Amino acid sequence: MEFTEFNLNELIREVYVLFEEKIRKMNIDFCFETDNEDLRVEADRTRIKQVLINLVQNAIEATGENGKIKITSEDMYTKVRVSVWNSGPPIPEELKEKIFSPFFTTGLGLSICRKIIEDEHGGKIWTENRENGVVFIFEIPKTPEKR
Repeated sequence: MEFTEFNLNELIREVYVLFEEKIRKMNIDFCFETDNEDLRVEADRTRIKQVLINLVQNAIEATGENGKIKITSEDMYTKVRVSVWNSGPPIPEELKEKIFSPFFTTGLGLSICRKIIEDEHGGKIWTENRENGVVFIFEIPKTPEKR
């Protein structure tokens, strides 16, 4: 893979633009909040982009018509964290790991997401039920040397 330095917020907005027309078609309320507009990271931009595409696509499918999506980026000390939240039904406890299987079907591309975030970047990806919805969170170290 190919590690470069990029602004994480610029990537997030780039992915939003890919889905902007769809989000509008479904009358979804979208918001993106960041605590650091000039948040940069050294990562594989293509692979992080793939993760974000999957998570936003999943959020749209999950939240459906008249739904709600919020992305939050957070500058932590040695790592960056991105939260992708949608309003919708909670992930049943019994499925919290199972959804990350390459054989999960109802899939959500989560097995590849976890490979990218955890194996390729030394980070973590997980889900929690919050605020009448579901969040998928990933974090990656700011540099491969902070891994």
